[PDB]
Amino acid sequence: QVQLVQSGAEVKRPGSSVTVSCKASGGSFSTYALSWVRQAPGRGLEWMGGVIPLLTITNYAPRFQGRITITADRSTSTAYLELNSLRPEDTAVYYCAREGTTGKPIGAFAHWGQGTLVTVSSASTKGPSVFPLAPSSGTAALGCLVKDYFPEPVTVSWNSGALTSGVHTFPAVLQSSGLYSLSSVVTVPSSSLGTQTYICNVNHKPSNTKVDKKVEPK
Amino acid sequence: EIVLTQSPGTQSLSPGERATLSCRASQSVGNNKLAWYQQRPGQAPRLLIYGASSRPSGVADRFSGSGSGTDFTLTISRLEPEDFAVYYCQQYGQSLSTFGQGTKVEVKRTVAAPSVFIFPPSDEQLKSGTASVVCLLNNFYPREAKVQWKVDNALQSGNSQESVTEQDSKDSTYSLSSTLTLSKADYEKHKVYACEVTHQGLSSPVTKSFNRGE
Amino acid sequence: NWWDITNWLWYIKKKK
Ligand SMILES: CCC(=O)OC[C@H](COP(=O)(O)OCC[N+](C)(C)C)OC(=O)CC
Repeated sequence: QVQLVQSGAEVKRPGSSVTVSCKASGGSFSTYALSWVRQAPGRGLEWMGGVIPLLTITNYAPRFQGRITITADRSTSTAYLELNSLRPEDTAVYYCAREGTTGKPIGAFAHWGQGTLVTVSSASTKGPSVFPLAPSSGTAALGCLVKDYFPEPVTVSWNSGALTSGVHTFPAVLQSSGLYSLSSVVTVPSSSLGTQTYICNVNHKPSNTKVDKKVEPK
Repeated sequence: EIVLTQSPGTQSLSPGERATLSCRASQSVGNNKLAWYQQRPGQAPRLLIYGASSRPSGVADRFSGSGSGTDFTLTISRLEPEDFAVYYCQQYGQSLSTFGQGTKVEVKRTVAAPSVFIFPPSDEQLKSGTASVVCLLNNFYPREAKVQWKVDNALQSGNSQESVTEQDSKDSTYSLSSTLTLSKADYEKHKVYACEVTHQGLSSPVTKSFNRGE
Repeated sequence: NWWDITNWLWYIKKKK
């Protein structure tokens, strides 16, 4: 079976260049078209360009022509995307995708890599503070504010994963500082507030922040 | 460049319903080189249809494609729970391949007004020199809602951010949070912090507020 | 159409 495996997430400074790799196994690397497609906030999927390795021919979307190089190394069945002069609007998940076959190629993209998050930013790695959102005031809401971290992602669980019903963990927001914040909330019976313990478990691998915050009434 | 328009960009449908999704091209797509993809949150896209109407083995036969020239349709004969997702069309009839903006097929359910909660900043945070105030709009449907912050009755702008969850897999609602942030000194200059919420399920706006320090 | 090149390659490789 064809499998495409991409390189890991990148943080890149504005104005720099990024290289993402995509290693293929199964099927014929040389005679099938490999493309790069990105998924940037507000912009759905966007086809950037592709290469046919045997011919060393590329085809770039005009929006990227002048800023992109796609190459293929037949010896390792690996394709590469270079994107230059990076801007914040290039923050996106970048996928490589290979056309399907019936065999006879079909043009359309049947095989996809897992994606590579590229974040274009001047921020430095930072672990978050974790602040309680105390229940107050027959349902209560409570939560945790995971504030000022960089880069993505943060994961949050409640009660070590035992509590999932009624949990909502929001997408991160990007603040004016270039740091992220997110909140995670849960609703519970008001009567349970005296007796049950609610702890948010926050994990930010890049900063090694691993915090378990007990959220209690004020 | 061929521009592909997918309208409407969202469809709210019931489980078991038939869905038909339009993809219209600004000029004819050569040799009907039109594909459809499904994408769920947190996953790569998946090919459903190629060549306007061909289906890869492995793809469920409840998906079918039709159309030619500039007018293409994806039909889902009967929506299964896993079919609520975003669907993109793509043309590859010219060297410059392009995608439509996608159509999100979401689960239609009864209207539910948000439950609204407000949270003052924690003591912990205040000690660091900043104050974040959070407003939660919980478990509402449909997705459209508006929140505004008023501080001593003055409408705020530019000091808050918000985000919204994906549709809940168990009750098909949405939730939204908004965070107002000020320096501790500025937080301490004001008394009343309020968030005001508008939604199709509310006959008039709902305000939740607190007085700083109580 | 660049998207047809690999189909042509497949046909050549067959014929062959
Ligand atoms: C995880 C990515 C990866 O492994 O990339 C392998 C190389 C990375 O390139 P480089 O940093 O050795 O510099 C080469 C100069 N450049 C980037 C302008 C080509 O990728 C390539 O060599 C692609 C041609």
